[PDB]
Amino acid sequence: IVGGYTCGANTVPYQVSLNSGYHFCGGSLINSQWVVSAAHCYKSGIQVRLGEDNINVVEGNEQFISASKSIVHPSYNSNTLNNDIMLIKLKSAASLNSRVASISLPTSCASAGTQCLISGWGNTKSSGTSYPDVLKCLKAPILSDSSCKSAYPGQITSNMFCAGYLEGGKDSCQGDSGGPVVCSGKLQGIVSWGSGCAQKNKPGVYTKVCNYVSWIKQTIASN
Ligand SMILES: COC(=O)C[C@H](CCc1ccc(C(=N)N)cc1)c1cccc(C(=N)N)c1
Repeated sequence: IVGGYTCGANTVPYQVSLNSGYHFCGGSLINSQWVVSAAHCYKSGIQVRLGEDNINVVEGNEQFISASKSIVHPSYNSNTLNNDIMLIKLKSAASLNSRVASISLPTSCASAGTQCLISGWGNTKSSGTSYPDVLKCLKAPILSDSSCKSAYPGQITSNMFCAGYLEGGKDSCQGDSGGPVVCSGKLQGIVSWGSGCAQKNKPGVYTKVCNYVSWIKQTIASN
């Protein structure tokens, strides 16, 4: 997260870190046994880490649970990043409390101008590199699809939205991938892609979760 603030330990209780020996992507706990992330975060040997603040220090609230299966969206295209979404089932159900809670799926899509909270442990610089140990947060509005398409000619599909600031300076980044965009108490987006980070006229592009709610509900009902 470039240009954000320190969340505060366990203030974003649905945030997960995906670990394969190290943090490589974020994710969102949507129920006691399922996490949503970006399909571009797929790999084997994922351990889901819940209840994290400092991902390098065991501080007491963590639950480390291995994934039993992962399901990449049937129509995911890695070249265009269309349908960039994936479900991960936990080997055991998490224990849900105040510090570890699920986030609700949307009943409807969010409108341009809606304020959102994006979080993750990704890079905090646009040109340089510096990875935080603790969780970073950013409030950012959903942009109009017109401005989104103007910024990224020929690249924005119906399964994508932009959020952030056209002036730059504030954005998600590498390492934040797969993580939550929560608006109005609902998971509306997944950190997906962008040109660089926090560059002028290049906002963050996010998987449009409201388009996938049926697929998500149907998949977890049979798996
Ligand atoms: C699918 O992945 C991507 O699009 C990658 C890309 C980051 C590439 C990058 C890597 C390192 C650095 C740096 N060290 N300063 C900067 C940019 C990316 C990933 C997630 C969000 C955003 C976003 N703009 N919201 C951008």
